[PDB]
Amino acid sequence: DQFYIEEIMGAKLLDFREDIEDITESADKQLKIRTGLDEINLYWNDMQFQFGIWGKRDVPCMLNGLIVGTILERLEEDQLQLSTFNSQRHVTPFKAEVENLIRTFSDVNDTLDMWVKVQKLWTSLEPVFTGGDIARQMPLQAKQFQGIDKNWMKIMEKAVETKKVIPCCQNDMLKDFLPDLNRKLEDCQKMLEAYLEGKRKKFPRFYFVSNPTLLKILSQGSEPTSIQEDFEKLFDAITKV
Repeated sequence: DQFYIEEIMGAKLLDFREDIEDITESADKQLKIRTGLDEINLYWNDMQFQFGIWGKRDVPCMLNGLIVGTILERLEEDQLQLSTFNSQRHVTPFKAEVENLIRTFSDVNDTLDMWVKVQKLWTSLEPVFTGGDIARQMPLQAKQFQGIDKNWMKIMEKAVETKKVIPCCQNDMLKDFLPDLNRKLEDCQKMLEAYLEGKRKKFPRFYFVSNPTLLKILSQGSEPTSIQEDFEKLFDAITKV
């Protein structure tokens, strides 16, 4: 990075324009691609973090991302762009950076997915054990659900502490818990069928509805919102009210 115009002509410009040229159009396209990585990094480190909370009705708050469609889709063409660059010949430098970047992106996805799925399971089972009688009548898994409530609240508070979902996913302890919690919640549903049959009896049309969607229907948590997307498969022709 240290000489004078004399020295660059010292190497013959026309004779070595082959080499200098390969580097020149290379370098201009490298400016293009380095921009393509810079600005995407600037945006992707500074992402939106807006989340929708179920409610504050206890000490903790439980939340979901209602923008996650944008996350997923823009992620998809992100990795498309990154592979598109890497496959091309003139992409020498980025390998050290880009792979790490892609790795994080790839990894964060499946962690998020597992997490949100477990949330849905929990988001079905909360109103079940609010009622007194059913909680009394089967104490064992009710206390098992007290345990999962403790662990789940701990996960939520760790996420609250982080303030950013990417370090939140980077935690390693989380990954062990999530699928075991999933399996246990399947066991809890396999306890709850015995009440589902009676609840189905109390109103006819639920016979033409499956189990987990019936749980979702029964965990309204709201007058308008929860059932507004399900009128179709419970009556003939009505869709909005």
